Amino acid sequence: SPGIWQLDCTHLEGKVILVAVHVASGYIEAEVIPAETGQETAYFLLKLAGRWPVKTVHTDNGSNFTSTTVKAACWWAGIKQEDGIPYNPQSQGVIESMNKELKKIIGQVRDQAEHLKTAVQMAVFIHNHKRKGYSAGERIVDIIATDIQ
Amino acid sequence: SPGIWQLDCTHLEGKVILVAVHVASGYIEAEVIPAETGQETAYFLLKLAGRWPVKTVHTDNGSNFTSTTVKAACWWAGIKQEDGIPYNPQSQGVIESMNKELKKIIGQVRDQAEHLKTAVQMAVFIHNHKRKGYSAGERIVDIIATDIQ
Ligand SMILES: C=CCN(Cc1ccccc1C(=O)N[C@@H](CCC)c1ccc(OC)cc1)Cc1ccc2c(c1C(=O)O)OCO2
Ligand SMILES: C=CCN(Cc1ccccc1C(=O)N[C@@H](CCC)c1ccc(OC)cc1)Cc1ccc2c(c1C(=O)O)OCO2
Repeated sequence: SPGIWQLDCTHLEGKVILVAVHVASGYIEAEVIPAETGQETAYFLLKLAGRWPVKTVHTDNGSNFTSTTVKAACWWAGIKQEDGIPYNPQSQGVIESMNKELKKIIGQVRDQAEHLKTAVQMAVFIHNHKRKGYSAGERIVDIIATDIQ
Repeated sequence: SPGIWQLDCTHLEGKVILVAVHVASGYIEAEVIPAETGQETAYFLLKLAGRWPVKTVHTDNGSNFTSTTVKAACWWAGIKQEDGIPYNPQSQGVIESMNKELKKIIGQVRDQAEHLKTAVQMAVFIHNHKRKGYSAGERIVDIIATDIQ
């Protein structure tokens, strides 16, 4: 549970926003890329796993599950690469709702920056700090610290 | 102290590696940019503060301390922007040593990727996971979890 993350790819402004969600907390990291490719997804997972103890990643689609470059990055970084089949049907709903909430936040900040990437990092900040009471950033630290002890 | 980070800029391959160090743990995040500017440093701090609870940042030089774009990002993200004067002289030394260790790790991995940015994220991963017994990634989670509770 503490080490499981889900990839999610959504689109805005003709660009792709790649998101990693820590499933147990709802904490996210995200980036804007011009298109989803294996190399961009592999680089994103390398960043993520140097920053949090990523044990398992559920990939977002079959092309990133198949990609040799993504499998190579997961080898390099010690991540178990898994498919992202929603065996629990509640799961695609949770992801869908997250994409809608993120796009809502992006719209609320959009005029505060020229570049979409800046708006997306403002939305990551607001999402991770929102108290639901604990925020997702607090939840992820508590879960992982509890795992370490 | 759980919320204090130090900026650090080092150079390699004619490019700039911008590093944020969580001072109490030694955990780092880093990126490669073509040159240090206010806009790049501001964007880097916006990413960092969406991911960890960044209360104070000691800037790496006077140009980033003066920059109104950097001050604006620190406003946006709730960070107190401070100078980085090494009132404790041991601080100079610790940062210098870290830059030498990072460059050493980058050389150990450099042939495993074409682009310097990939080598620098491999180095961030090795640095944060190295046990010296706890790693810096474990220390930062413990410190922040202790602070939440
Ligand atoms: C002079 C800087 C260039 N722009 C100017 C701008 C252009 C259009 C609209 C608003 C603004 C504006 O000044 N907004 C303020 C917030 C106002 C409430 C703001 C300040 C610092 C900040 O730092 C992260 C983010 C936002 C901001 C910017 C900075 C760094 C970046 C960017 C961008 C970008 O515009 O996307 O892209 C990647 O690195
Ligand atoms: C076909 C992919 C392009 N290259 C090929 C390459 C070129 C030169 C030398 C080695 C290799 C090589 O295959 N290395 C393996 C490890 C071998 C032990 C590797 C695999 C996945 C990985 O994912 C993060 C990192 C490394 C890797 C790469 C991927 C994604 C990126 C990159 C780069 C880059 O080369 O910098 O830049 C930004 O996004």
